[PDB]
Amino acid sequence: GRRIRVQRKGAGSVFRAHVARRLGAAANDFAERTGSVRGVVKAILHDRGRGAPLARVQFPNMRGEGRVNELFIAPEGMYTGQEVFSGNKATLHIGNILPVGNIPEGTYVCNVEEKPMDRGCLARASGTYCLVVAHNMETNKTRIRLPSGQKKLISSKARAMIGLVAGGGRTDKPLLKAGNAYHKYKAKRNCWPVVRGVAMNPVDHPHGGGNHQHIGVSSCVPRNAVPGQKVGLIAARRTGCSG
Amino acid sequence: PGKVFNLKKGGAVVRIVRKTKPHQEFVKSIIQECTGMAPYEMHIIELLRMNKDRHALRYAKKRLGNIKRAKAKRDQLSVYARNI
Amino acid sequence: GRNVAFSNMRRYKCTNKGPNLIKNWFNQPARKIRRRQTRLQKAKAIFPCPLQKLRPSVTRCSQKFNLTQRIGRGFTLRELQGVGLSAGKARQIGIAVDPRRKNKSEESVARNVARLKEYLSKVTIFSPEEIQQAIQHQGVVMPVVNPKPVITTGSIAEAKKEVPENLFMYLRNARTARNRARLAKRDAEREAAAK
Amino acid sequence: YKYVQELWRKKQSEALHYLFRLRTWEYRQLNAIKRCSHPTRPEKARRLGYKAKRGYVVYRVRVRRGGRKRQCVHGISYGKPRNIGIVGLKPSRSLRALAEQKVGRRLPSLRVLNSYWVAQDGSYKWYEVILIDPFHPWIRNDPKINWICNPVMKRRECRGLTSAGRKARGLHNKGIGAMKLRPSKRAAWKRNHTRSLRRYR
Amino acid sequence: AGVQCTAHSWGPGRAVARLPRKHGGIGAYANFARGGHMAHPTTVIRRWCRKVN
RNA sequence: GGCGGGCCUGAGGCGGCGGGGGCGACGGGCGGAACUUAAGCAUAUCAGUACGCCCCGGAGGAGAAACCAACCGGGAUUCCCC
RNA sequence: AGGGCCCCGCCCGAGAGGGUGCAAGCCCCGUACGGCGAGUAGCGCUGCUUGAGCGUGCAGCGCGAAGGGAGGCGCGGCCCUUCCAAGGCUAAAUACGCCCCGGGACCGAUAGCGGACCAAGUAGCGCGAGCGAACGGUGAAAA
RNA sequence: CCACGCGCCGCGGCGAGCCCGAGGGAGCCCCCGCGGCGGAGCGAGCGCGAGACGCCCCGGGCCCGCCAUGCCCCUGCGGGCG
RNA sequence: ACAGCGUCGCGAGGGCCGCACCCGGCGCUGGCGCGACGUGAUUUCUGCCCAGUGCCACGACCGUCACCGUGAAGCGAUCCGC
Repeated sequence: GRRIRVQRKGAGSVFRAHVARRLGAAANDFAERTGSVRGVVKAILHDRGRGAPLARVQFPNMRGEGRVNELFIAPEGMYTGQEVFSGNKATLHIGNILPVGNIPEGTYVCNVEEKPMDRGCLARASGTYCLVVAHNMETNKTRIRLPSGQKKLISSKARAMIGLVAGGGRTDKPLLKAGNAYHKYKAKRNCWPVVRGVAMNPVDHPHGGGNHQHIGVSSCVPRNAVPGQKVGLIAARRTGCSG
Repeated sequence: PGKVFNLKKGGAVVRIVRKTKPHQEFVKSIIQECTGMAPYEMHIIELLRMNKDRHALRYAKKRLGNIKRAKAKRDQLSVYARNI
Repeated sequence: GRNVAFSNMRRYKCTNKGPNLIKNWFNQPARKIRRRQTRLQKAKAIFPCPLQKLRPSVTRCSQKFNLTQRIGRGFTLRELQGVGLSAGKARQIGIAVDPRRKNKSEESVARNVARLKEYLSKVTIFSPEEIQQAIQHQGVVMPVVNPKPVITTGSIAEAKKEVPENLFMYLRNARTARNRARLAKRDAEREAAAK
Repeated sequence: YKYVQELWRKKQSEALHYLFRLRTWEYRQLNAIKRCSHPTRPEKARRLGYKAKRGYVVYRVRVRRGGRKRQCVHGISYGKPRNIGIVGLKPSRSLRALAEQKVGRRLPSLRVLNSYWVAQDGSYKWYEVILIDPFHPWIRNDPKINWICNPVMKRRECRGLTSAGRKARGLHNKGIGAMKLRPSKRAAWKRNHTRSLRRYR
Repeated sequence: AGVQCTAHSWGPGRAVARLPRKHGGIGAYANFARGGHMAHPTTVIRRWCRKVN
């Protein structure tokens, strides 16, 4: 037999991310730890692959000279020229970044750092928001409702933008034609078209081929399966469409 | 058999020719008060003090190597538990 | 096939590849000529001196050959006291010295002490014409000859006091003694358990 | 140094365990092949054959503590069933030898003498090698060590002619059990497995 | 002798005889073929020396 | 607080002096097959072989006993005959 | 064209050979002949190896001595015989190509090296790693 | 075809012997030259250890071991004789 | 193949692959996301069955099932246990 498609995808050859012409990547300094750093939203631009609009904002170079440009997935409501403020004393508005503990209960968040000064981690996708819900002053950990709905505990000094990311409703649009997928996947990595494994001859895929094209033994594959064995639904608690 | 059987062996006369270096012991005592005991040994000295010596000849053979060198480790260690 | 005793040969290894394990002796005449010239050049380097050196007389090792004598590595320091010489002096007079060798018998020291005495008597030491006409020893110095055996013509009656009558029984009694006594411990031990 | 040989014999002692705890920590936060200003253990250096003469350099090489993993790709050895092993093979040569070979490659100009042991951590062992500069006038004009500048002794450690080599080849064992490895492991087999075909036969 | 050639048999269905054939299709490495290794080569191992008592 | 003086670890640069690569052999250290043989085939066998890798030298390796033996004993190594 | 025959001789410490226009000791070159000892040993558990078998040598990890090793069946107790591991050096006798020299009861151009040829690892062929041929003779003199 | 084991058969030398072993000899086809193998078996081993006959062959008879058995004994789980 | 339709894992101290190791891809990504699967635009729908075989449990520890550890023993290997 041969290494299946998932196995080859590890190499990074022909399956790498097409990150060219991308705008770029989207620090708790002392001045922003003590207070708040003012900024202006110079422009909002379209990144390749990322559905959400990014934004370039410039803040004074606290280090000593110049204006330092930043790139931030932008929340819905941004205006070029917006007085974005990031810091502990930043007021509650869309675009501002303040430590999650400061955020009042329920205020939507985006770009929540998992740990303090992680420079961005959760809720950065199109039209995805988080919900600040419970603050415990003891360990200073505020539960946020992650987009998936699973609730995690985020340290109070971890910060995030206020609002929900723009691009909201991007998926609720039927693509209609194969071409519109080709051109979404051209921007992203080479994963489309996807050939089914029932289609492949027995040598290439474990589902394989037989005189009648079936998946053979149950699709469910155990969590402890070897890298070639994990081809069907993995660790499936339940299968089937239900209620 | 490991020798040929000669009822008389010895038509020829045979040869009759066949220590601690105590200064080193003085080197050892100076090191012993600077270093202390070994942690395996401290367990053997405790085992001798509270629970027999059969266990403290088994724990020796296991933590060291052979019985001859273990029975020795018992003697050197025995002095500390019994003396106090 | 038929009644062939089984071949004990070993199947040929690395025949056409790897290590060259076939070493035909086509140089046997050539090597003998090469060794002769080299030996002759060594002899010339010290014309008075012998090419080889006096070696100790040693009993051949193991019971099968332990009644004859062969030449060995060197004379022991105790055997050097017999000629009254130190190890370094012995090298000067052509005596090889095995300081490791231990005589293992007082009798061993004496055959060796005699051999050492002869070398010291035979040798002549020079520190011009005499060196030119000295004539060096050719061959191993004093090669030890094991004598052929003899018959000693002793007396029958005197020898009969030495051996017990029915000699076979005496030899057998001590041959089986370890086993016969062992049975006695097993036998006595069996009796002790009951009565 | 007798009072320094005995002090070390008690390595498990707290005194030297504190020292070792700091020494393993520093070697860890330091490079692989580091040149040592002095032999970290002088007595062991002198026993192996280190004098403080110009032309004698000490270098410490860290080796990974571990069991061998074969180079077979994708984890599979495509031969007969006996050969199918990849994760549990154990090195042929002692880590000591490995440290010397790594130091010898890093400095090919210098010659390797013997190596001592300096410290150990569950992840890596640190053996300290003693190397000699074969060209310094002092070394060439010193009767005792002149044998290192003989060109037969080039790359002692690549040809396993050191002590670690003499332990792996098993040369250290003498007598019954080494009879079949003395001329060399390979040569002894060669001499035994040869058809002489003597001419007069 | 004759072994200093790379010849592998062409195989049936090519019409030509199946003997080791060099890349050219030229016969090679056969006791008969031109330039082939002799069927059993002469070797020094022969005992040129008999023995007499 | 700062600023020199040694000791000690570490930097740059110069001077001299070495290293590298080449040999279809022999010699050392390695990593290491499989066809083959077992009339099949798994241990075995080929074979501590090819091949890969790194090393010297005119030789190399080895070598002065933590040796053999059990005797009316030998006594570093290597090579030969058996 | 004799280095052929036929009569006769000469030299040999040289009658090995090669050349010369036919078979040459004596036609030429030659040849014989001259001269100037501690993270160790051990032990346990694995792998690797050996003929070494309750283990030949090795290694990983754990654990680690002081009088300690060996004696070819283990394990304890008692002796004996023999040696000092955990540091080094050291000629000799041994091996062997390229390279040069001699001899072959060797092959004599489909043979013998792939390659006896004025230009063979060449002409060529293959992207490449690589593969790899064929081809000697006029005569005494080009007359 | 050639080497190398092994089984026979013929022949040559020598015969309770026999042997160009490796080597060494101003030595190469000449001299000198050890193991080996045979001369005794049998038993797992401790061990024990062959004679009585005959052209030859074949059989018979006994003798040596290994395996039981009886008896007698001396230097006794040992020796002898059946 | 495809648009659509479902199923499934996963909150980064994480999923899933590379990979002798050193460690790399998705990821210049973050659940409107990355992967793994089926089915194959719409219109209309999608019955019943968990026996078996898969899978899943901040579902427990019933029994069985290792190395270490630890008990009892034996001089000591070792063995019985827990």
